Amino acid sequence: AIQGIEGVISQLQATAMAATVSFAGQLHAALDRISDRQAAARVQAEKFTLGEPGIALNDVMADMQKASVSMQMGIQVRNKLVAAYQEVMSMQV
Amino acid sequence: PGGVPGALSNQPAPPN
Amino acid sequence: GVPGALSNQPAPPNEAPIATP
Amino acid sequence: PGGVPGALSNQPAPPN
Amino acid sequence: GVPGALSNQPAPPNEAPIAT
Amino acid sequence: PGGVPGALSNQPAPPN
Amino acid sequence: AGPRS
Amino acid sequence: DRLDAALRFQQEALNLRAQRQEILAANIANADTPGYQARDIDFASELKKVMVRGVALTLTSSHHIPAQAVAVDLLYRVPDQPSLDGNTVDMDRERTQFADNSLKYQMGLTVLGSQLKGMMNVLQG
Amino acid sequence: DRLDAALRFQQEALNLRAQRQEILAANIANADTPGYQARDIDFASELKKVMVRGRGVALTLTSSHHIPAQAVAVDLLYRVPDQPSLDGNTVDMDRERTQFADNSLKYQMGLTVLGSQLKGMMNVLQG
Amino acid sequence: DRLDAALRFQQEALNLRAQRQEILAANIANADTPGYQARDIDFASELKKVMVGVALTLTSSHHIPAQAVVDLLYRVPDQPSLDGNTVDMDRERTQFADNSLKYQMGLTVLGSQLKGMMNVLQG
Amino acid sequence: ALLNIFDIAGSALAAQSKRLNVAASNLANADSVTGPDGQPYRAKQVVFQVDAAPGQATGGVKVASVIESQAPEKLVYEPGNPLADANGYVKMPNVDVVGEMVNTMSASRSYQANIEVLNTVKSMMLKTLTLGQ
Amino acid sequence: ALLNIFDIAGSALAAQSKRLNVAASNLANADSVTGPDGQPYRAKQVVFQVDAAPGQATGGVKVASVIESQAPEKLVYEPGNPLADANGYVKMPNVDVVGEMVNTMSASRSYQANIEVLNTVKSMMLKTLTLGQ
Repeated sequence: AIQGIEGVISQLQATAMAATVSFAGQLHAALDRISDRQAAARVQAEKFTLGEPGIALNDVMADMQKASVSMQMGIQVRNKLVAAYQEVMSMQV
Repeated sequence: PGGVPGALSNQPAPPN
Repeated sequence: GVPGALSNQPAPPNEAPIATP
Repeated sequence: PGGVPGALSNQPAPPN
Repeated sequence: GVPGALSNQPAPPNEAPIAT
Repeated sequence: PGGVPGALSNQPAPPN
Repeated sequence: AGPRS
Repeated sequence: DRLDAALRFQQEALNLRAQRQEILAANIANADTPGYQARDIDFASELKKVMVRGVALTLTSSHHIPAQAVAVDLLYRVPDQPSLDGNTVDMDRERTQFADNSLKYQMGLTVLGSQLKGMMNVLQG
Repeated sequence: DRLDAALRFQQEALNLRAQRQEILAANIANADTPGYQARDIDFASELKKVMVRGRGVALTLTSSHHIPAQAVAVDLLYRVPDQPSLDGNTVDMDRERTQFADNSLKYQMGLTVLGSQLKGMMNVLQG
Repeated sequence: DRLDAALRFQQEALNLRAQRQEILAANIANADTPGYQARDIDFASELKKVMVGVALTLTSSHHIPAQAVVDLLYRVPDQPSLDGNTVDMDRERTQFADNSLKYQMGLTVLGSQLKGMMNVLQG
Repeated sequence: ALLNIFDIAGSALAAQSKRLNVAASNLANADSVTGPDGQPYRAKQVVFQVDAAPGQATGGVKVASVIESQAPEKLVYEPGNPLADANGYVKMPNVDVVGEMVNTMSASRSYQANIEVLNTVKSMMLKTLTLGQ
Repeated sequence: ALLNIFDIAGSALAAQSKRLNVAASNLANADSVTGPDGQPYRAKQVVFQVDAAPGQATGGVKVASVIESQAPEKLVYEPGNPLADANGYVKMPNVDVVGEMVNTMSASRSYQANIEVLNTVKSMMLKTLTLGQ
């Protein structure tokens, strides 16, 4: 965009001059990372099924299991956070 | 579509 | 094509002549 | 690269 | 080296001549 | 330092 | 050089 | 319809593996019938063409027969050696392909089962 | 990621064992091919290289329509022959069978250890 | 650790069975070597010896930890060969089969003990 | 990469089968006097090459072509035979029966070995499928 | 402990294969007259040794060398042969036929014994991975 190029030159000026923690941001980052792991494992299995040379079955299964481990870790973290929020949010003020 | 599956179809024969 | 591959047309009939015409 | 496997490549032959 | 070891260089070709 | 196996070392020969 | 490596 | 879309690729690949397994078993059964040509399916091409891509009668009434409305290009396997009965089934290649197809069918089952297991584990609370 | 780093060794060793199994199967399949020198790889040195270097430089994808790097690597060492054959075939079948069996066993070992690690993590996560 | 003390005996028995298995297979492999003596170990005495050390002290982080690093009895010959080989096929084949069986039994016992310790914990 | 072993062993099985078929053809017609066009039956052999085209330096065997032995055909004396030349000599195949028997045995054992390799790799990858139980 | 057994038994199999090949070479050229040069065929014998790369005394068997027996060469009276010496004698090999056949059979039996050992220990090492699972 014209305004997008304006923003690029503004960030360049920012770099010239150079030479906020949000919990929702960290949750978004972790969720996105889990999503990329799952998508990568899915695409690798997809490609192996189509018979693309250079893909090994053992690596496919290992990455699938790593994706499952990451998703289960996310599930457990969400469970703990939701439980803690419900215990905090039910106190009598 | 098919014939005798064995000796009687794997031996040379004169033509018809 | 190469042996063991897949083709779009059937192989030709197999015949063994005892004596060539 | 390779050649006849077995009989024809495991006997002493004249140079050629 | 050892008859069954691993080397980085191919074995020299073996030929059997009738007469030397 | 083991020697030849089988036939040669199982035949009576004079020591040398 | 023989079979150098 | 996102659950259908997410599981579509592996389920369709599994169905294609089952179809090709049926064709390979038919090839093995007809191993001795003369004049038979061994056939097979190109798995990759058929899978992509299925992923990229009848007319039942209109039952407007509540009292009439539902009736019926009623597609893989079969490629011929190139023969290895000539035989006098004209049977192009080379049993070594067919057995290798049978083992490969059974193995890949089991792998597709494992992958689809893992996807379903993860989806059901997410909902369990 | 740490989940990759903790599991990297056994996964890389398993992949190397699969590749070496492919090489040994090629050696066995070529048992009667004239002029074929038997090939192999040194597992320990190759695995050390895989861990130290990494499995090179990935180009910068400036825009989403940029194209990423496409595709492009072990050192194939020749096996010393035991006995000379007139057809120039180096493949000694006894050593090849022994190494094939040993490689298969070590591959099973790697599978078992990697599965043990993954199942330990899963049992840790199990509430 | 107390866990080691419970599983020490079976682990040492399993390791000793593996070592004696290697020794017996070496005896089988070298059957044709002229002048080779058939060697073996007394399983019970060595098991006593293993069942019956000082890690050097590390003062800081850079200090390097201590680096770690059986007796063979000759078999009494039965028949006198001419090449000096005392390996007898039948005796060592029976011993090899017996050692394989005992290795399997040790694996079974150790696995049962570990599985019991596991089902105690599972819940 | 273990799936490539299926391709490798399949190629090896096919080529060993071709070698055995050629050996059986040579051994069956070791006494044939004429072909269909009047030419003698010359012994056939297979030519083995490495399937390095899909890979780099390790592949299965392929049979590039079936060659016909150019060794001089055996000559027998038969002036009454219509196929005899101007000197009265009939050409007869140059088949070495012992060589054909040994080749058949060798193709057999190599075929069996590659079958065993294929079975072991199939079991290995079937067990790989249950990684992490 | 148990993984070294693969190396030990493989060394045994290789050594017995070498001994069998030497016996086959001796049988093939029992009646041989001359080699590529003008010298006769001296019978071959392998030398077995104990291969213990570490210091633990014992181990597998290795073929240190292939030697030519110094037994007296057989002399046959053939003065018309250009290979004959001043007295008209020709050196024919000293191959012990019965000894070489017995060597063939004994090497075959030792080969099978090592094969059986390898099968058994492979089964045991496969079963030890099941431990407690």
